Amino acid sequence: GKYKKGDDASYFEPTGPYLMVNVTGVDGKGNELLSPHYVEFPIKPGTTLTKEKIEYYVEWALDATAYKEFRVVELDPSAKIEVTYYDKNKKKEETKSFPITEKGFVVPDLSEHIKNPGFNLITKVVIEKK
Amino acid sequence: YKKGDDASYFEPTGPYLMVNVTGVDGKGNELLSPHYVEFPIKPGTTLTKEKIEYYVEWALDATAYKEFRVVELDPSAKIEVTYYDKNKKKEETKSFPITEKGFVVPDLSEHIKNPGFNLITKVVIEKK
Repeated sequence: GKYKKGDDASYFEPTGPYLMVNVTGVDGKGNELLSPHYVEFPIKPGTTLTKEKIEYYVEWALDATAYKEFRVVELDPSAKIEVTYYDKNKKKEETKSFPITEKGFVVPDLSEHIKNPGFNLITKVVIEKK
Repeated sequence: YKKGDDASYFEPTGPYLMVNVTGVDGKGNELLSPHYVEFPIKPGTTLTKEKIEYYVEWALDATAYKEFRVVELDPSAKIEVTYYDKNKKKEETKSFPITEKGFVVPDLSEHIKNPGFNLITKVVIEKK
C-alpha cells in the first residue's frame, strides 16, 4: 500500500486480550479529519484503564496514521469500551460495556469463554496539532 | 510478575528512571520548581525523545499542572547513570543523549540491581 497500517504489528490474530481502537478524529466545528484505522494494543486483566490512559492509547493510535503529530483534545464523553463474546454456559452472545471515567474500571478476565477477547473503543475525538 | 504498580515508598529494587523537572512557560517564567518522580524501567527498552516527553508529562500529573502538555524539551538534556564498577573499584558515569532514535537501556546487573537513570531538564509546558 501507500501507507500500510502495521509496521510490524502481528500478522496473525492476537493470542490474548487486546484493546481495539477505532476512532474518528474531528475538529471543533464538527468536520471529520481522520477515518477510523484499526489498531491493537495488548492488555492484561487486572489492569485499571482510566480516562487518562485511554486518552494516551488513542494518541498512540494516531501515531499509526498520517496524523501522528496530533494530540487528543477531548474524547467524546459518551464513549464506552464494549466487549462481545459467546458465553459457553448460557450459550448466548453477551456484551459488556464499561464507561470511560476518571477512576476507571478493571479489565475483567473472560478467558473462560475466549482467549483473546477484543475490548472495543469506537468514538469520536476532537484532536489538534502539537 | 513484572516491575511493580503504584511504586514503592522505599527505594526501588529494579532499574528506574528519576525525573527531575523544571516547568517553564513559553517565556521561561518558572511554573514548577524541580519536581521529582520515579518510574520503573526495564533494561532492553529503547528510550526515545518522544518516550521521554511522555514520561515528563506523566511526571506533571502529580502537580498543579497535570492538565498541561509538554511542548518542548530542553535540547541539552541527557540521561546519566552513576554506579560503582565492581571490577574497577571506582565510580563510573555513562551519558545517553536524548535523540529521536534513542538508546537502549543497558543492563548494569553485574554492578548494581537498582540503578537510577537520572533525567534533569527544563521543559516548556502549556495548558491542553
